[PDB]
Amino acid sequence: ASRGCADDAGWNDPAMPQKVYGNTWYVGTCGISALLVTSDAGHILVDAATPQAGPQILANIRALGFRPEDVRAIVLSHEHFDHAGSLAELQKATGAPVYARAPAIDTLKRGLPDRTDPQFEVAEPVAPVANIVTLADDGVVSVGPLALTAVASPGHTPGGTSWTWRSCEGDDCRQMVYADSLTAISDDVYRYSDDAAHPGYLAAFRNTLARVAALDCDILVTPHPSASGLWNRIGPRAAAPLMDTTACRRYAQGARQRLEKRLAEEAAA
Amino acid sequence: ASRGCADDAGWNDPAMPQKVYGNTWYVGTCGISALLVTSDAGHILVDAATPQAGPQILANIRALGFRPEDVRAIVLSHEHFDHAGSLAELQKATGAPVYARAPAIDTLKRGLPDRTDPQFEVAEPVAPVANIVTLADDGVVSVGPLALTAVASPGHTPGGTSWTWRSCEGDDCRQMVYADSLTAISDDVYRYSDDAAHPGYLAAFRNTLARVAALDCDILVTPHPSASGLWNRIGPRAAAPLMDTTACRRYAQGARQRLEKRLAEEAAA
Ligand SMILES: [Zn+2]
Ligand SMILES: [Zn+2]
Ligand SMILES: [Zn+2]
Ligand SMILES: [Zn+2]
Ligand SMILES: [Zn+2]
Ligand SMILES: [Zn+2]
Repeated sequence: ASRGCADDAGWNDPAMPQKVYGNTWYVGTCGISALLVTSDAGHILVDAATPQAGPQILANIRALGFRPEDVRAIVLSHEHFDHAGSLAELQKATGAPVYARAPAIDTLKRGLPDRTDPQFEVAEPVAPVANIVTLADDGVVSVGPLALTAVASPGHTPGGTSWTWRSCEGDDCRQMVYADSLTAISDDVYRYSDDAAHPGYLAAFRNTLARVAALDCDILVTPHPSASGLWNRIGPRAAAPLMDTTACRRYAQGARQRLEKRLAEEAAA
Repeated sequence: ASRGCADDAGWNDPAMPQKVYGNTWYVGTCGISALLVTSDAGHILVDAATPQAGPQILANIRALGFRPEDVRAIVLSHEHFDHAGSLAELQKATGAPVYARAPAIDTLKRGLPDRTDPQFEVAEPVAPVANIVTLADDGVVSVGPLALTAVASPGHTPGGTSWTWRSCEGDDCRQMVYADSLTAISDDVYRYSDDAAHPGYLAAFRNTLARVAALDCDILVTPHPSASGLWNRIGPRAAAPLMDTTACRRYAQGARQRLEKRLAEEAAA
């Protein structure tokens, strides 16, 4: 029997790919999520993990008996190197356009963010993405019978996006939520509380927390799987249920408390 | 132990009032639904059953320890005498406005429908409603923390409306759906297939079936409780689960099949 993943697992430590629910499959690493949403008309790939994880994600798609060339759309949580890192490599293997919101596009085109990113100074360089479709803030990415809806989730980054869709096992159909990172982390310089440096940014982070808290949410997954206890719910170490309709609420409420603690830290220093 | 209700129960046969889920309570009869949605800021009453059921609904509210005078809004599924029959009586006891969609207002004001109602010729007279608020087709009725959303559901009548809201037991919160009647029943004269007599009516009935099928639906209740198997899910005869996320879909699909059978009957006669 396999050991499964730790919650402190390296971003590049391999994970056994596997079904999450229905036609939603996990194809990331122990430390970083990536999902494959499948149909007989083509698939949607969710995220690209790190710049080092591209070959793992492709091997994982194949391990499940799907072909990367059948992916017709790639979507992104947020424009940090640990989620966007292998996008260009994945676009080459799949031929699929990458969908992102307007505030993420320059970063995806440069392969590096600008000062609007809380983590600007600690960014790692990644390959520019050649073909990006700018998606509206509640736009829908459609491939055959698949429909993934964007939920704008700025705060951890300007371009952050959560995603929601329905997956079914027979007639038991569940609202999947891939909620973006909500951690109020930064480089050594950035101050969430300095509104004059980025007017409205922190308010929009608060708005994001409220929006994510309100989603219809049967099964939550997050870009860092440990942020939603993923490995306590699927795989060899699972001991809590996969489905928990309170998960988005609790995720957002925990992130609010942590955001407020970040504000207190900034006040003190 | 009480016997509970039959599925063929008389519209006026009394039912023991009881909790459905959380702050949603059943206060109707064995044959006809009525619901009370409660808060410490006031309540919302859903439906009025028959012209004979008013005293039962008031006694049932009191049986649960709520005061009719604390109801701040009354909402309606549809303008037939078996659901709207005690509205005026209930408005007097509660002081609450009644909310209905535009196509139901004349009927509520007359106490009788016109030929737009498939069942026009078999209507029974009821008391006119004095104070009606015309509600927009996706409007929300708000009382304190309560929020009931209207889902326009024409077909069985022009004014038909389904209702949805959230009820919680602790942190386990469920999307309640009071889906309107979807039966393609009529008096002896009406023909759903005679579009020239009512242009677009049947198409809108089909649109309603699709809309109801698509609702997020954890617990379904219907104006005739047997149409959703209510008494197989709550009360003394319960043997199936209260929560079934497939219920709206199955309800609407069964109604589509029955609508199509009505069309075949009309073709044959
Ligand atoms: Zn990040
Ligand atoms: Zn990350
Ligand atoms: Zn749900
Ligand atoms: Zn009716
Ligand atoms: Zn009826
Ligand atoms: Zn649901």
